[PDB]
Amino acid sequence: SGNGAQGTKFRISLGLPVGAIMNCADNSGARNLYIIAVKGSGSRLNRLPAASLGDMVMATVKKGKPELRKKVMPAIVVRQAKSWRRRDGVFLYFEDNAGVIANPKGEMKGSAITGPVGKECADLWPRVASNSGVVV
Amino acid sequence: GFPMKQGVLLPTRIKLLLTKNVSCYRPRRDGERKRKSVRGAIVGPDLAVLALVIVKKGE
Amino acid sequence: MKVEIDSFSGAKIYPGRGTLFVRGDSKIFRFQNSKSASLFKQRKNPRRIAWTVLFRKHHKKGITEEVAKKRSRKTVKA
Amino acid sequence: SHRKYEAPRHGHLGFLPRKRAASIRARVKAFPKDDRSKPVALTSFLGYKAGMTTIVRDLDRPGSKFHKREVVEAVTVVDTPPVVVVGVVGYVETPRGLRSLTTVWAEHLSDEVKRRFYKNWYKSKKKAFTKYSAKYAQDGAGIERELARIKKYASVVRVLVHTQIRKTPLAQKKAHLAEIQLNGGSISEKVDWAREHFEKTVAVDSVFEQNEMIDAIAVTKGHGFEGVTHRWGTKKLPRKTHRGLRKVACIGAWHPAHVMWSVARAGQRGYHSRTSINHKIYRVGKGDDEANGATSFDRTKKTITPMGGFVHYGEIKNDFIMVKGCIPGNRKRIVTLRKSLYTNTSRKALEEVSLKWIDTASKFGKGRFQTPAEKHAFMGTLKKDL
RNA sequence: GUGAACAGCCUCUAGUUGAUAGAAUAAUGUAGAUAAGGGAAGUCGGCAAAAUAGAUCCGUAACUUCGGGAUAAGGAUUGGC
RNA sequence: GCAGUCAAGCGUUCAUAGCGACAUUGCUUUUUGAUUCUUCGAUGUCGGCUCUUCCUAUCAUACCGAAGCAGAAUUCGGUAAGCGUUGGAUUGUUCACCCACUAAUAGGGAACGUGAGCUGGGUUUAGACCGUCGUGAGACAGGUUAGUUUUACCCUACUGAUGAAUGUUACCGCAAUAGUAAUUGAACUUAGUACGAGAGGAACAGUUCAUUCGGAUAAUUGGUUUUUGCGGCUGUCUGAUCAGGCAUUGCCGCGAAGCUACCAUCCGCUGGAUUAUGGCUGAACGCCUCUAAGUCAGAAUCCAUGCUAGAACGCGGUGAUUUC
Ligand SMILES: [Mg+2]
Ligand SMILES: [Mg+2]
Ligand SMILES: [Mg+2]
Ligand SMILES: [Mg+2]
Ligand SMILES: [Mg+2]
Ligand SMILES: [Mg+2]
Ligand SMILES: [Mg+2]
Ligand SMILES: [Mg+2]
Ligand SMILES: [Mg+2]
Ligand SMILES: [Mg+2]
Ligand SMILES: [Mg+2]
Ligand SMILES: [Mg+2]
Ligand SMILES: [Mg+2]
Ligand SMILES: [Mg+2]
Ligand SMILES: [Mg+2]
Ligand SMILES: [Mg+2]
Ligand SMILES: [Mg+2]
Ligand SMILES: [Mg+2]
Ligand SMILES: [Mg+2]
Ligand SMILES: [Mg+2]
Ligand SMILES: [Mg+2]
Ligand SMILES: [Mg+2]
Ligand SMILES: [Mg+2]
Ligand SMILES: [Mg+2]
Ligand SMILES: [Mg+2]
Ligand SMILES: [Mg+2]
Ligand SMILES: [Mg+2]
Ligand SMILES: [Mg+2]
Ligand SMILES: [Mg+2]
Ligand SMILES: [Mg+2]
Ligand SMILES: [Mg+2]
Ligand SMILES: [Mg+2]
Ligand SMILES: [Mg+2]
Ligand SMILES: [Mg+2]
Ligand SMILES: [Mg+2]
Ligand SMILES: [Mg+2]
Ligand SMILES: [Mg+2]
Ligand SMILES: [Mg+2]
Ligand SMILES: [Mg+2]
Ligand SMILES: [Mg+2]
Ligand SMILES: [Mg+2]
Ligand SMILES: [Mg+2]
Ligand SMILES: [Mg+2]
Ligand SMILES: [Mg+2]
Ligand SMILES: [Mg+2]
Ligand SMILES: [Mg+2]
Ligand SMILES: [Mg+2]
Ligand SMILES: [Mg+2]
Ligand SMILES: [Mg+2]
Ligand SMILES: [Mg+2]
Ligand SMILES: [Mg+2]
Ligand SMILES: [Mg+2]
Ligand SMILES: [Mg+2]
Ligand SMILES: [Mg+2]
Ligand SMILES: [Mg+2]
Ligand SMILES: [Mg+2]
Ligand SMILES: [Mg+2]
Ligand SMILES: [Mg+2]
Ligand SMILES: [Mg+2]
Ligand SMILES: [Mg+2]
Ligand SMILES: [Mg+2]
Ligand SMILES: [Mg+2]
Ligand SMILES: [Mg+2]
Ligand SMILES: [Mg+2]
Ligand SMILES: [Mg+2]
Ligand SMILES: [Mg+2]
Ligand SMILES: [Mg+2]
Ligand SMILES: [Mg+2]
Ligand SMILES: [Mg+2]
Ligand SMILES: [Mg+2]
Ligand SMILES: [Mg+2]
Ligand SMILES: [Mg+2]
Ligand SMILES: [Mg+2]
Ligand SMILES: [Mg+2]
Ligand SMILES: [Mg+2]
Ligand SMILES: [Mg+2]
Ligand SMILES: [Mg+2]
Repeated sequence: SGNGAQGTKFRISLGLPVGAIMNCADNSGARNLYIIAVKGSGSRLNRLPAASLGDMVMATVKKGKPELRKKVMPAIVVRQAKSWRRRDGVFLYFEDNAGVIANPKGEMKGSAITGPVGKECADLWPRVASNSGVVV
Repeated sequence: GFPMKQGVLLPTRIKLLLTKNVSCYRPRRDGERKRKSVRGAIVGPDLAVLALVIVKKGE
Repeated sequence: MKVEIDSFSGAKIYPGRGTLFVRGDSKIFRFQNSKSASLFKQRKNPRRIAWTVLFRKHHKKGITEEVAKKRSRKTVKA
Repeated sequence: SHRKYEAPRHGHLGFLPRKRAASIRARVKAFPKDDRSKPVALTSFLGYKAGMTTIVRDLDRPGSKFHKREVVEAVTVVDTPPVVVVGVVGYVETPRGLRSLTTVWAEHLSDEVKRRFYKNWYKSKKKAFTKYSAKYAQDGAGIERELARIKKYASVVRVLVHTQIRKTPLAQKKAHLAEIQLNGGSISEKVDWAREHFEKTVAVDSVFEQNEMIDAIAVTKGHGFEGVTHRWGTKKLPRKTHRGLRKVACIGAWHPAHVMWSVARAGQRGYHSRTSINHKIYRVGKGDDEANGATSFDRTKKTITPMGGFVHYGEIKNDFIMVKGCIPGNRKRIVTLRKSLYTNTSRKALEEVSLKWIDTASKFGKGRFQTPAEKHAFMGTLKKDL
């Protein structure tokens, strides 16, 4: 998260360690997002960094516009298939894994998010709240 | 402010396809139907106004 | 506090119970336990699973005194 | 050479040796600092962990994303029938430490406590405390000058209390006895309180109240002999490795030519004494209160005992302490509930919790119904009813 | 008998029921299995394991010594009555 | 390899903020050499995995002093090893080099730690191809491929486990010694504030979360299934039915209990004494000085508080104490 995170995400169960691929769910030309890092992650011998709903990763685009490939950009996780628990007691899970490509600020690259979106992320990033349809 | 709808159970909201001669829709055009949100018919804490009808006076 | 009901079986989901599923088209599904969820994942049809509200409603099981008469009329003459 | 990558060690060296404990009843090794300006009260209590359940409450935490919102939370429930005072011990200070000067006992002792003093109760003549009881039958000269002895001396004073295990679904029949430091005022006033309470009974609410931070002192659930991987959080060795892999690859360097106290080895796991702190009391239920498990907001008449009873424990019927979360030790075990050793501000303490709803559905499966009322309402009538 | 079958699996005839035994079910093993989310990030290396698989029908690339490549790849179907 | 002393220079001016020539004094033993004392009736050779401990010449974190410190950032230095120091692409690699995260991704030791601990990729026997050399057999700090990794039941150490004897037995305790633990980041707010011509641009208090570590726990959710608990399916066998047997637990869906996961939930204490350093008073030295006497404030340090064990040759209180 870090930069442009407005608010403080309560801890959500990790679903996407480095090397996962999630659907790219905006309109920017990219189909999928390959996770290479998790921002604000920490260190433990042999632990892979893992992304949760609302985390900012570094990513490359494996399937997408050629001017959008072969380079690393930020992205924001918007949906998680690994279940997790909210403080209201519910264990919930989306049907896919997906983020949207963003810039370090937290602003988005494409104009609209093509899916439902988790509130844990909606609250976290403004420009994502804007671009979403159904949240949670 | 969405209204209830008789016998449309589930105290929640849904989006329905409504027709002439039906509550919560006044068409603008011949043959016009419009898909509109509706609140269910089962009372819940999210209601702003219950509408009630006296049927038997008390004391 | 609201009690939910299982979109597959029709069991009451008291707080913390069961699990919640968000399908890709943003339809939300709630299961009271991992049983209804597995049937739901299996594409089983609740109307064919005997023990479910939807089953019993459809097969008219035990609705005995609900379709009986009542007294809910009025009297005004104003 | 040198690790070549740094990692923390495994496990905490302030919990060695990982041996079995000396007893089922972990020891209160500290008491709250005494403020003699306050009335005399206990400082610990006895009870039996019964089980856990779920709670629903609004949260009051200005600032948090969950301020003014309901959260759901796990809680333990420990069966705390009234304790019963049967003696006082008085300690004095010495340059070798605190030592015990005299006990002084009640005149009549319940067969419950009497059973604790034996290892074969059925065969024995049960002669325990019979000559002591005589000491009353005088004017009482001896017991007085004993109590009198405590007052003139004695830096600290503890009540010997014991549980009424027969008010508990357990099959144990043999009560638990323990000393609790008295922290009210005036060493003399302390033994007066004590002497007055011989054979008398003392209640949980006289020691605890709602939203208090309390500590829990108990012997951990046992697991027997454990290999190095689960007992210490060691890493699994690779699959390819000859002669086993729930091991440690390097038990030590060549020099010091000795395996060291700091390296992990397969040993006992569980059954250690523990002192967990800061377990907020979410509820102090009264035994003779149908609708124990009810709430201002729930209001249905029902006790905290779940459908079909607490799994493996029974049917809580006395007063109880409801504690946020989990407690060291396992169901049916004697637990000590101790007063906090510091006044916490924390903002996390001080939060006056108000329960909305206590779960009461069966634990023996996928509970679906709070009450048999609720159950019948939803199933309707079955082939076995009227 | 199932089945393409001298396969596997069950049976009739015949022949066995031999292999120290009892009680328990700690660690660590050996042989057999399963695992949320991720999916080779593990490792010298996908080592091990997992995936696939029968048959009927559709469909089938580069290249080629024209014989092949080819079950290429990729698909659908299969019970009972 | 690391650290000094002199001070000619560097540094707009200005030797010593930060650096430093010519010289010159040293320390270190993860460099390589020099030696050949130990092992040739054998002390298992490179990495890596795993795991523990230790050093400090400190990368990060705590508190400081200095600056060519306005703020922000940074550099120099002190007390400091309490705590941490990672995920990946290529390479057998140590080393190297990029990618990426991060508070930081410090350097080292422990028979160049660690093979009856693994692995065996490299090296380094026997097969084999190439290149160079050689008449040849064959050779090559040249390139390439394939190539058996043995034993613990002993002693000690270590982890846990019993236990004779100091009247018997039983309950409740004390506390010597030993161990000891928490850690780091961010956001809001302070505040677009202090400082600055501007560009920019902090912090203490307060709040909300988080990382890394640790001790539990199983209400919930997930995993596990010989509950062989219910249901289903194939093949066969019991004349059919009912109900079942067999198929190294036949197979499948669900599956309670138990165990269990940052895949789950809960919890992780506050007093004192100090270091560096800044000071008080104050002489020596009529002046001046934090120091000489005396003394205040003071750090992730230290000792307690807390926490674990309880000396089986440390101890207290207490109950009952046998008649053929
Ligand atoms: Mg994170
Ligand atoms: Mg590794
Ligand atoms: Mg827009
Ligand atoms: Mg389950
Ligand atoms: Mg399951
Ligand atoms: Mg190191
Ligand atoms: Mg005495
Ligand atoms: Mg085990
Ligand atoms: Mg654990
Ligand atoms: Mg092997
Ligand atoms: Mg290990
Ligand atoms: Mg044999
Ligand atoms: Mg055999
Ligand atoms: Mg095993
Ligand atoms: Mg399965
Ligand atoms: Mg898996
Ligand atoms: Mg995949
Ligand atoms: Mg790799
Ligand atoms: Mg790949
Ligand atoms: Mg690697
Ligand atoms: Mg290789
Ligand atoms: Mg490699
Ligand atoms: Mg492969
Ligand atoms: Mg293989
Ligand atoms: Mg599978
Ligand atoms: Mg081919
Ligand atoms: Mg058909
Ligand atoms: Mg000179
Ligand atoms: Mg100058
Ligand atoms: Mg000059
Ligand atoms: Mg060196
Ligand atoms: Mg020699
Ligand atoms: Mg030599
Ligand atoms: Mg040798
Ligand atoms: Mg030799
Ligand atoms: Mg020799
Ligand atoms: Mg040898
Ligand atoms: Mg040796
Ligand atoms: Mg200057
Ligand atoms: Mg200093
Ligand atoms: Mg250290
Ligand atoms: Mg040290
Ligand atoms: Mg690496
Ligand atoms: Mg590599
Ligand atoms: Mg290069
Ligand atoms: Mg590196
Ligand atoms: Mg050396
Ligand atoms: Mg070595
Ligand atoms: Mg060795
Ligand atoms: Mg070996
Ligand atoms: Mg080799
Ligand atoms: Mg090779
Ligand atoms: Mg060879
Ligand atoms: Mg030679
Ligand atoms: Mg080779
Ligand atoms: Mg071979
Ligand atoms: Mg031997
Ligand atoms: Mg062995
Ligand atoms: Mg602002
Ligand atoms: Mg200026
Ligand atoms: Mg740590
Ligand atoms: Mg289970
Ligand atoms: Mg069956
Ligand atoms: Mg059949
Ligand atoms: Mg029939
Ligand atoms: Mg067979
Ligand atoms: Mg943990
Ligand atoms: Mg503590
Ligand atoms: Mg002190
Ligand atoms: Mg002064
Ligand atoms: Mg000083
Ligand atoms: Mg001094
Ligand atoms: Mg002086
Ligand atoms: Mg500390
Ligand atoms: Mg304290
Ligand atoms: Mg002893
Ligand atoms: Mg004694």
